[PDB]
Amino acid sequence: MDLAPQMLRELQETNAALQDVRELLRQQVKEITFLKNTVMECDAC
Amino acid sequence: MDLAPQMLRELQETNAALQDVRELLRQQVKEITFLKNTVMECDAC
Amino acid sequence: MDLAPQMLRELQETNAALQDVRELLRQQVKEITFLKNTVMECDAC
Amino acid sequence: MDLAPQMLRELQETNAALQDVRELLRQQVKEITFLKNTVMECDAC
Amino acid sequence: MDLAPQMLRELQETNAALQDVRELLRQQVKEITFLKNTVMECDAC
Ligand SMILES: CCCCCCCCCCCCCCCCCC(=O)O
Repeated sequence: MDLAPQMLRELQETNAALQDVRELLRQQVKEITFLKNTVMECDAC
Repeated sequence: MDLAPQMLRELQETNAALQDVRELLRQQVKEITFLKNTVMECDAC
Repeated sequence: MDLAPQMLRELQETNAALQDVRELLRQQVKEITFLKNTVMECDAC
Repeated sequence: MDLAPQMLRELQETNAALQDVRELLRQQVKEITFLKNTVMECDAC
Repeated sequence: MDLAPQMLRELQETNAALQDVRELLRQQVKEITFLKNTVMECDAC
């Protein structure tokens, strides 16, 4: 049978997961920047 | 026809890896978020 | 139905997503690098 | 088959790169978890 | 309009982008590891 439709589906699923990855990474950078600033203001340092 | 069978296989393996990457990132941001909270409550700071 | 047109759009979307992922990772490495150096010169250490 | 052979090779290269990204991320999570436990079990905090 | 040529270019771009991601990730793991060790040798803890 024709595997093109399934190939398109795999690509669509790839983009779905990749979009989730982008959102996670985006949040993570925010958490890391917050961690950085907090450490910068650590009196012990 | 064409290398459709082979290309599909590469796409499926890629999706499987991306899904794992997604879950790894998910867990990672969690750990970072915990680390962040632990530092915010660190009396040394 | 020729699916090439749709597949191409998926590939383009993938690259756009990756461009964002790369930019985010680039900024994240900079934050971590700064966090590293800050902890390195921490008084209480 | 036209550019099919070349496209398949790009896909294989992509899967190889992803495997490496996965292994790197798996190592990174372990370092973050250790870091998390370290700060969590810190005395000064 | 034959889209294969353009599809090949997108795939090659995905690999170029992924190589950049892998490069950034390996450097990031190094920075995170340095951070981990630095905290481990931090007297304050
Ligand atoms: C035609 C085939 C599809 C091509 C899609 C390629 C898959 C995209 C790979 C995405 C890799 C991103 C990994 C996350 C980056 C690491 C973030 C972190 O530091 O935690």
